[PDB]
Amino acid sequence: SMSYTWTGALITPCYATTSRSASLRQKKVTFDRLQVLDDHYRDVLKEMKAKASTVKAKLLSVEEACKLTPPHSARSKFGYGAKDVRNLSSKAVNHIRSVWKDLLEDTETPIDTTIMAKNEVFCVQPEKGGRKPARLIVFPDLGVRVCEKMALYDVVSTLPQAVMGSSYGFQYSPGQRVEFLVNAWKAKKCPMGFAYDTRCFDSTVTENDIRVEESIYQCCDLAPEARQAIRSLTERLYIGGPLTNSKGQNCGYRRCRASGVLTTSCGNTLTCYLKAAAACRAAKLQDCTMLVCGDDLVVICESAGTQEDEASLRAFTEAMTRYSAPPGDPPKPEYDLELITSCSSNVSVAHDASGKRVYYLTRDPTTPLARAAWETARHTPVNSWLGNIIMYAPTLWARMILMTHFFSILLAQEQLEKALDCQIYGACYSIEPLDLPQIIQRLHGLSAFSLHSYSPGEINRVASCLRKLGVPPLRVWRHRARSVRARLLSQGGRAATCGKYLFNWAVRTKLKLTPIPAASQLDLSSWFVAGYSGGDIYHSLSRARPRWFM
Ligand SMILES: O=C(O)/C=C/c1ccc(NC(=O)C2(NC(=O)c3ccc4c(C5CCCCC5)c5n(c4c3)CC(=O)Nc3ccccc3-5)CCCC2)cc1
Repeated sequence: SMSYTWTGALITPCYATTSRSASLRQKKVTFDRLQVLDDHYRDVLKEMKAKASTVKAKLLSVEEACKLTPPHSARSKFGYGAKDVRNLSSKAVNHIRSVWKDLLEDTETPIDTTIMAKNEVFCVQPEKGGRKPARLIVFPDLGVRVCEKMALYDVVSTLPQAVMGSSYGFQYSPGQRVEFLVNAWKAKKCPMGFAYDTRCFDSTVTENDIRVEESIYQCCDLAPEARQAIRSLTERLYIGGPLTNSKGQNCGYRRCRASGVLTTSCGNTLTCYLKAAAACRAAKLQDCTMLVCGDDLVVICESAGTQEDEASLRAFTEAMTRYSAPPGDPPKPEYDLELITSCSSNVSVAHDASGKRVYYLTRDPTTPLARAAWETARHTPVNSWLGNIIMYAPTLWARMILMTHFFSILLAQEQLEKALDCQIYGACYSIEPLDLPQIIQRLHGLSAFSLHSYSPGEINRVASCLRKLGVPPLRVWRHRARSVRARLLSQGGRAATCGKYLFNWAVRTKLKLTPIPAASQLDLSSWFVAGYSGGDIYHSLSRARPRWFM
């Protein structure tokens, strides 16, 4: 069937990509899907189902589901918003209950969704190709979004790791992911790797793909109500349904993956993994290691020679294509792990304070920097700068520019202690900038505060990137950080820990850094469990057993 059908009603709103370029995107993501399954696909599917059988998932309470709702979550069309839900307002609660009862009783009626153009901020690039048409966001009403959590949050948290094991991308902290890739690359006698990119993955996702995904969730130990909810949600929401613009007008219909549902990450990860595992077999790739993050895929296998490797890669692509997962740019085999780019990241290595090698993830800074510039300019609700600080803590750019710029701003506005909302693997997080050292130590380790000996290639990328954006050079940043550090130190408590640890790089005479004792009390049990992009999940950072001297 067609991924989408349209009435012609415009996608209305509520550089930053806008609702103007929405029509250009619509044309790309709209097509009939052709899918042919085989025994390899069927086999891998049964192996996945067997691992799912071991999962037991629990039904979440209305209360449990509510607390998971982000405070700025899109308001319901039934007269309540995120605040009411979180507060367990009698109105919100009663509607949620009715929504639930309706999933338990109605098994066929399509549930309405809202289509919107995501206003993501990207850099002004006049050189290469074209100014990217805006990504689409499809989502049900807040009450449905709450019911999704009751029935499937435990499934989407537990099941992907049970099924995929170490191949599951979102189970890893940045350091863990790096360690996984390095060990896998080292594990091969003669390693070869590649990244496989799918052209509009969400659109290539068929209704059968969605039915197979439910067939996996149905292997869990579920409460009969959870079981029904999943059945009804698959039929009425996940396989497709009508599209409505922000102005209440009917836009058309969907028969592919909805980008803003709880099952988007999980479902996409499962689907991609299924197809890829099957395609590996079709291409006869030897000793495969996969790493899957939604639609993003990386394969590290044993090389069989440059000509053979290129051939098996075409084989893989042909199978993926038959399964309805064709590529954007066709895959290229790499024989350096640093050379594999996935989720825009790439492996780099630096040295610690004692000279030991340290692998870390990096990326080109152009987009994180431009988005940060947009954010300093206009008060955005959710802050990419803080997420990039967390994710790319060991990187040269995050330390020298992001940390320096934003810490001086919080000093100026006397707002170090004020919590901010940022993103980690699709989930929304409330984080106090004063907790950044503890968070960093727990996701990257002490070395993150004392990395040096950066590669000439990374230094140059950073240097160039600064030049093209009109950002002062790295020496200017060292001067500024020396001051930011001085001010943070003269404030004690967490502020001085930010000074000492985050800005140890800016001082010629480096301090010996010992572990932060309060870092152990940080509960990050919900942090690197799973991916929830479009999932509408919120976690406020909490601290189990606080000592007085802190
Ligand atoms: O010695 C040498 O050889 C050179 C020295 C030198 C060169 C330039 C300066 N710049 C400044 O002082 C000012 N800008 C900045 O001190 C500045 C800081 C961060 C900036 C950022 C981002 C960096 C990441 C965090 C968010 C802010 C951008 N731009 C920045 C400019 C340049 C800018 O204006 N906008 C953009 C646009 C896109 C991307 C980045 C930027 C402040 C007053 C006058 C302009 C200072 C010294």
